[PDB]
Amino acid sequence: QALKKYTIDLTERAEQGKLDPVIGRDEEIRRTIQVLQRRTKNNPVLIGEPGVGKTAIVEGLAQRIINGEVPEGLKGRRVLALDMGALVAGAKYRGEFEERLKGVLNDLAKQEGNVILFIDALHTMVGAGMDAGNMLKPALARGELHCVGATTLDEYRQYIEKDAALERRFQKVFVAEPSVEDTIAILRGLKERYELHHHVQITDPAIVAAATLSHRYIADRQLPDKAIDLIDEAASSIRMQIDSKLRNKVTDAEIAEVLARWESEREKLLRMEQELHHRVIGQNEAVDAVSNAIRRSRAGLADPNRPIGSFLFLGPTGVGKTELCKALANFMFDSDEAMVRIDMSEFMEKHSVSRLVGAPPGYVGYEEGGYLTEAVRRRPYSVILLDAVEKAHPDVFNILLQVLDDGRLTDGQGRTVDFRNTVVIMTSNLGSDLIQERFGELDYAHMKELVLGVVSHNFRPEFINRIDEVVVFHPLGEQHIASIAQIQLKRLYKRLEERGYEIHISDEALKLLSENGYDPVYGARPLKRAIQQQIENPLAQQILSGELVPGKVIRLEVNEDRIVAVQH
Amino acid sequence: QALKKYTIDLTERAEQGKLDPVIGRDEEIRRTIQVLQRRTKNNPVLIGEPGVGKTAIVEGLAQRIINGEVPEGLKGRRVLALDMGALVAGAKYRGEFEERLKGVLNDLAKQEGNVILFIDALHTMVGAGKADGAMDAGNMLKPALARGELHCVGATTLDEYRQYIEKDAALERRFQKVFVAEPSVEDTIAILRGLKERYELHHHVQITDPAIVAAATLSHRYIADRQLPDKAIDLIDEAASSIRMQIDSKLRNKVTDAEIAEVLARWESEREKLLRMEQELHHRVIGQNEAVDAVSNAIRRSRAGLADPNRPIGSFLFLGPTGVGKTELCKALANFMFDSDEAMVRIDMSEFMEKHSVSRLVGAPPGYVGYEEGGYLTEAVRRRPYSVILLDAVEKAHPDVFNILLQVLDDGRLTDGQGRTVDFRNTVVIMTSNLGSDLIQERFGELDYAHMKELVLGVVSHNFRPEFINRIDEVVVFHPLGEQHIASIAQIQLKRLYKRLEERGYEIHISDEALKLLSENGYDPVYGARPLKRAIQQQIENPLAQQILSGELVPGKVIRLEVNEDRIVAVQH
Amino acid sequence: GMDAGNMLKPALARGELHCVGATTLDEYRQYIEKDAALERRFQKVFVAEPSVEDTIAILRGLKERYELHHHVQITDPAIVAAATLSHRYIA
Ligand SMILES: Nc1ncnc2c1ncn2[C@@H]1O[C@H](COP(=O)(O)OP(=O)(O)OP(O)(O)=S)[C@@H](O)[C@H]1O
Ligand SMILES: Nc1ncnc2c1ncn2[C@@H]1O[C@H](COP(=O)(O)OP(=O)(O)OP(O)(O)=S)[C@@H](O)[C@H]1O
Ligand SMILES: Nc1ncnc2c1ncn2[C@@H]1O[C@H](COP(=O)(O)OP(=O)(O)O)[C@@H](O)[C@H]1O
Ligand SMILES: [Mg+2]
Repeated sequence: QALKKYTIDLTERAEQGKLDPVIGRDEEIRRTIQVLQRRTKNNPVLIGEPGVGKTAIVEGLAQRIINGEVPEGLKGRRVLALDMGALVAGAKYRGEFEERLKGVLNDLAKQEGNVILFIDALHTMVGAGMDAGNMLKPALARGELHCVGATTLDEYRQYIEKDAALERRFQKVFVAEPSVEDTIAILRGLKERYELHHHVQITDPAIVAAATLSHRYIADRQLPDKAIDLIDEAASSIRMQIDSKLRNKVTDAEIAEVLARWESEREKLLRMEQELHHRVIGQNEAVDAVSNAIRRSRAGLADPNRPIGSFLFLGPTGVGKTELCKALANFMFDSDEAMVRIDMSEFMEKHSVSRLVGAPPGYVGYEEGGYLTEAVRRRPYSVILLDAVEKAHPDVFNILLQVLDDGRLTDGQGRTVDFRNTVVIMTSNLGSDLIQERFGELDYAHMKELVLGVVSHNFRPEFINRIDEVVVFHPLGEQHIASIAQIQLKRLYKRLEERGYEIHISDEALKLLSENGYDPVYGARPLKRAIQQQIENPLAQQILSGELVPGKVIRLEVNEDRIVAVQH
Repeated sequence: QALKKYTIDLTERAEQGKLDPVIGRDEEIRRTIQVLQRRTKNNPVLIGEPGVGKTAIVEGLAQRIINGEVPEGLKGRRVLALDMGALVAGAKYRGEFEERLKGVLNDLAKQEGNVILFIDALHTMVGAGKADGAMDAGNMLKPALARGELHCVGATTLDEYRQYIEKDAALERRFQKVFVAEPSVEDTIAILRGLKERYELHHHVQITDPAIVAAATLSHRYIADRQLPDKAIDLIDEAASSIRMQIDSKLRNKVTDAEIAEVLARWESEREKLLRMEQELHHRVIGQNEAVDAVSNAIRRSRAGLADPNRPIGSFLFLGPTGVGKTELCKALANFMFDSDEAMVRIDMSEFMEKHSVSRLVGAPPGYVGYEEGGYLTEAVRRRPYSVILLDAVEKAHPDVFNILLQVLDDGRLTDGQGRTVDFRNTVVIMTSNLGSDLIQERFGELDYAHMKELVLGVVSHNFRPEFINRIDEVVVFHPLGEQHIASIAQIQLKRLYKRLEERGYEIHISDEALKLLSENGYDPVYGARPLKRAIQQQIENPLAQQILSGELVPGKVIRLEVNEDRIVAVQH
Repeated sequence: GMDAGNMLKPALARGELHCVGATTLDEYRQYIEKDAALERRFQKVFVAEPSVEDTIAILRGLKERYELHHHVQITDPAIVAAATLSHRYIA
C-alpha cells in the first residue's frame, strides 16, 4: 500500500509500549476528542510554541485509544503519523507528488473512516509546490479525513491563517505552555524511564531545581523541553563519571553545572558593603542604599513588577559615580563593562527620544531597533547608566516614568522590553554648587531635603514620585581622593604586573601625584588623568627607549619638578 | 547480509590496522560519548569544516572501541559507514536502490542496538536520491530515526547544518551539535608527530621535526583555502613524493624545512627585510627622508620582537595635504609586507559624521544600511586577514568609533555588532588627517623637522585627545621638494609613459631642458604635484599624440623632447 | 547517460582506478567540493593562466607547427604582438 510507505502507526507503537507515559494534558485530549467527533471539520490543529508537547498529546491520545479511555466512536481507531517531509522527496517530474498524495488519500478512504491521520508541522502542507492543501481540502471539508494537525502558533498564523479555506477546515486546540508544578509531575512520571535507561538514580530536589531554574534562567526554550534536557544531560554526565574510572544520584549541583555551562552568594551579600568599598572608598550612604536594594531583591521581598535599582545620583562629577556603578555591575552579575552607558548629553531633541526608544513603523530608524531597548533586549541581566540625565530633553523622563514604575518599555517595533532584572541609575549635577559650598559640617538628611527641594524645582512631580531613593553624593575631602589615588596606584601596579614589571615609588612622588590636578569642583578624574598622563608618557617612553628590564628594582624617584625612573 | 554487500566497516578496519591512528581530540570524543549515551536526542552530528578531522573523530572513536578505552555502554558496538555509489552499483530497475537500502535498514534494525552508524555528508544523504517515481535515501532512513532503530552519527559543515538540518523539525530534534573546532598550531604539531611514521615507511624517506613545526607555522600563516591539519599533512606528503622523485629522476631522504619552503613557494628574513624595505621605499615613495627614517624605526621596533605581540602593527595617524605620498605609503607597505599592490582596504572617514558610523564601518546589528552588504571593516578583514587598513579624512569621524579605535589600539581583536571576533594583529591600521597641514604648507622652509613635529603635536593636543594619541606609534609630518624630487617624480611618470610608448614601439628620451620647462610650467608651491600631473598630460601627451597620428613620427628613431620658445616639441633624427 | 559515476566513483574509493581529472575551477567549486564523498581523493592542481612570456614561448613552438599548415611565415614581432595585444584587449 501507500500507507505502509509514508505513515507510522502510533497506536501500534503504543501497543508495543514504545511511547511515553503521557501524564497531564487531560483537558487538551478532551478537547481534541471534542473536535475529532464532529460530523464535518473533524480536524484539530494543535497550536503552541515549540517544546510544549503536542506530539506528546497525540501519543497520549494513541495510548487512550489502546487502553479504552475514549468514547464509543474512537475504540479501535488507528493513529497514523503522516510525513509531509517524505512525500515531497522526489519532486522532479510533473505529477509525482500528486500520485503519492492521492495514494495516501485512497488508502485512508479504503479503511472506512477508521484511521485518524496526524500531520506534524502542518504548515508543510501549504508550501508543497495546486499541491497538498488543494487535494486534502475537499476530504477535510466533508469530515471524511480526521487529520489531527500540529503546528507552532507563529507558523500557524504565518502560513495557515493566510489561507482562509484551509484555515476554515481546521479547529484550533490551543496547547498552552505548562506551569512549574506540571513540569515536576511530568518529570516524576518520566523518572523511571530515565533511571532504567541510564541505570542511575534521580533525586527529587534535582528535579524541582531543574524545573525551577530552567523556568527562571532560560528564555529560549520552553517547558518541559528544557527541563528534560537538563535531566537527561546531567544523567549522561553522571553516567560517564561512573563508567570511565563516584555518585549515581543526580543532584541540584549537577543541574547548576549544566545550566551555567550549557548558595554562598547570601554570605557574599551580607558583606556586599565591604565588596563595594573594596573598589570605591567613601560615600557610605549610596553603598548602603544600593546594597539594601540588592538585599531586598535577592531575598524575595521586592515588587516583581518593578526593576531592582531605581536611583537618582546627584552631586559633582568624578566623585565616584561610574566607578561605583562599574563595581556594582562587576559584583552583581558578571563584569565591569557588562553594563550599558548612555551619554544623555546626546539627547536634546524630539527625534532624540525617538532614537532612544525606536522609530515607529514606516520611518527611517525602524529596522535599526531602539537605542535603550536594544541594549536591554540583548543584555536582560545588566546595569543601565544614564550618564548626565540633566542634559536630556524634558520628555525623556516620560520614557523613564514607564521604566521606573513598570519595568516595561515598548519600542517602535511593538515588542515589550522587560526591565525587571536590571538596575537603572541616573547621574546628575543639579545641586553641585549647593552641596560643595555647604559640605562643611552639615548633615545628610537636611542636605538631602535641600537638594531634593532644588531637584523638585527642576523635575516634574510624577518622575520624582517614581524614584526609590535619592542619594546625595557629598564631595570628598583631601584624604578620600588621596586614598582613591592610592587605589589607582595599586591597580596601576596590577596593570604593570600584567605588563610584567615591578616598579616602586617614593612617598614624595605620591604626594606630588596627589597634588598635580587636585580640584574638588571637577572631581578626582582630572587628578586621575593627570597622574595617568604624567606616568604613561615618561615611563612608557623609557620602555620604548630600551631602559626598563623585567626583574629590576625601579623606584619612582623625584626630580626638582618631575619624577625620574631608575634602574636598580 | 546486505551489510556485507555495500557498507563500510570501521571497527574491522581499525582492528586490522588499516586506519590512521588519531591523537588528540579527547574532549570532542568525550562530548560525543555524552551525546551517544542519552535516551532522547541520541544522534550526534559533527559540525565542523572541510578538513578539520570530522572523519578522524569517528575513526578515533572506532579505535577506542577496538582498544576498549570506551565506557562499558559502547563496548561491542560495530561502527559502520554507508557507501552511496556502492549501493547504486547494479540498481537501474524500477526501485532497486530503494529496495537495497530498505534491506540494509531492516538489517540494521535486526542488529537491535549494536551498530552505531556513521553517515558522512549528512545533508548530502538528505538530498541524494533524485529518482524516477521512487524515493530518496534521507526520507527512507528518516522513519528509522524516530522509531529507535538507528544510532546515527553525522558530519556536516555549519552552513549545511543551518540550511538543511535546522530548517526541518524532526531532523533538528534528533540531532546534537558536537562542534569541532579548528585545531591550533601545536595541535597540528602533535597530529603530524602522530602520523609521521606511516609516511616515512611508505615513501622511504625521513622527516625532521623543525621541518614539521615550520610546515605547521607556514601553513597556518600562508594557506587560506584549506585548514589545519589536512593542509599540513598535504605539505608533508607532497614533500615526501618530491624527495622520492629527486631519488628517481636525478640522493636525499631527510625532508628539511627548506624542502617545505620549496614545495610551498612552488605551491635571511629580518635584515634582508630591512634592506628591501629601505631600498624599495625610495623606488616608490621618493622624498620624505625623515618619514623614511620614521617608518624604518617603526618597522624595526615592531619586528624586533621586543614589543607586545598582542597589538596590531599598524597604529598610525598621518598629517599632510592631498597627494603627499600617504596612499603611496599605504600601497608601498602593502606591496612590501603582503606581496600585492591592492593588498589593502581604503575607506574614507569623511562621511561617517552620524550614528551610522560604527554600523556602516565596523559591523551592523540587524537592520542597518551596512547589514545586508556584509561590512566595511570587519567583514573586509574577514575577507583579507593579511592586509592593510586605511581610514582617510579622519577629521569628520563620530564619537562611537574612538571606543572601537581604542579597542584596536589596545588589543587589536574586535567584535562587531553581530557577535563574531575579527582580529587586527595581522593588519596595518592607518589614519590620515589634514588639520595642521596649513602650517606645513606655510613654513616648512627655513625650519627643521623635530620642532615642526612638536608644534603640530601641540596642535593635535589642541584638537584631538592626548590619551588617544598615546597608543599611536608615530604621527608624521609630510611636507619642501623643489627641483630634484620633482625631477624624480616626473621621471617616474615619464617612465610609465615610456613603457606605453615602447609597447607601441617608440623610444623617447626627455632632455634636461624640457624637464626644466616641465618643472617650471608644472610645479607650484601652493598645490604640490597634481598640477605637475595635468601639465605632464597636456604639455607632453596632447601635442605628442597630435604628432603620432599625423603620420609624422616614424617608429625606431630616438625622439628627443626638445624645447620651443615656450613649448616642448618632439623631433626626428 | 547510474550511468557512469555509480560505476566509476565507487572505484575511486576502491583503489582500482587511478584517474586524472580535468575541469574548470567553477565546475570544481560547484560539482566536486560540494560532493564531499570524494573530496580526499583529489588534490587541486591549480593550472594558472600563463603569463605573456610563457605564452610567447608556447607560440614559438606552435609557430613552427602552424607555418606548415597555412604555408606562410609567422614573424616573431607578430608573436610578441599577439601575446601582448591578446592579453590587453580581450578580457
Ligand atoms: N504531558 C507530557 N507527558 C509526558 N511527556 C511529555 C509531556 N509533555 C511533554 N513531554 C515530553 O517532552 C518532550 C517534548 O517533545 P515534543 O512532544 O516534541 O514537544 P512538543 O510540545 O511537541 O513541541 P515540538 O515542536 O514537538 S519539539 C518529549 O520528550 C515528551 O515526551
Ligand atoms: N610625497 C610625494 N613624493 C613624490 N611623489 C608624490 C608625492 N605625493 C604625491 N606624489 C605623486 O603625485 C601623485 C598624486 O596622486 P595620489 O597620491 O594618488 O593622490 P591622492 O591624494 O593620494 O588621492 P588619490 O585617490 O590616490 S588620486 C602620486 O601618484 C605620485 O605620483
Ligand atoms: N588527529 C588526526 N589523526 C589522524 N588523522 C587525521 C587527524 N586530523 C586529520 N586527519 C586526517 O585529515 C583528514 C580530514 O578529515 P575531515 O575533516 O573529516 O575531512 P572532511 O571534512 O573533508 O570530511 C581525515 O581524513 C584524516 O585522515
Ligand atoms: Mg512534535
